[PDB]
Amino acid sequence: MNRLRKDQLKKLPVHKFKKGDEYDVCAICLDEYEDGDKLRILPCSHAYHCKCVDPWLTKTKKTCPVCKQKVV
Amino acid sequence: GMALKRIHKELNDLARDPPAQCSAGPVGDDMFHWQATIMGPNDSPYQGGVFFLTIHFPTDYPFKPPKVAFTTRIYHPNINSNGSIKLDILRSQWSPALTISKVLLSICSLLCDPNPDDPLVPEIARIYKTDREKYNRIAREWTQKYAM
Ligand SMILES: [Zn+2]
Ligand SMILES: [Zn+2]
Repeated sequence: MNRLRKDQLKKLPVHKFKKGDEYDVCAICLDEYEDGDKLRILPCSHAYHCKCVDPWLTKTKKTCPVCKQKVV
Repeated sequence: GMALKRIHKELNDLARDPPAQCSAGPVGDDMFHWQATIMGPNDSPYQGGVFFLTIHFPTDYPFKPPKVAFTTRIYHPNINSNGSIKLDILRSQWSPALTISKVLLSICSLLCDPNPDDPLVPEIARIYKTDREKYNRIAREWTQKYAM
């Protein structure tokens, strides 16, 4: 199956955003991460907003929006 | 509704940074319908021409790719009589990280470097493989006739 189920989605970590962390912009929504955002982390270390990448990861594909790496 | 918000943010980013190679904007007030102009790359048969393109953004953009087509006629292996483009990122390789700016850049690069492997028009790809002077000359002709 190309898409991910919700139980597979919950196994990917969720990082609370502190102002000093390693990420800055959500590659999807193009906005800057704000202090306190929840971020979904991928196996390839690419991170996005949960509200942004979870719909892509579940409704459409299970690959990274940036590096096309499948999420297992 | 991410689509309207992101399209506006993209138009703002294009206002702050204008790419010399192309420029796009909403045709009227329909933010989901844009018009783009790609300039012909230098030292290419399309040099000197300006090619117009129509763009339609889906309602759940950026999760679905935009419909991009050429209105100005062009003699290119991967571009149709009606103007469709055989670009992977518009079909199979779409990603939510892609912007309309990156799409226009990919189209400019496809103009600079046509892809012979899978062509939309086999005749032009055969010309490119066999006779490049004829390809360059016919594209110059078409650019003079339509792009100007
Ligand atoms: Zn986001
Ligand atoms: Zn990745």
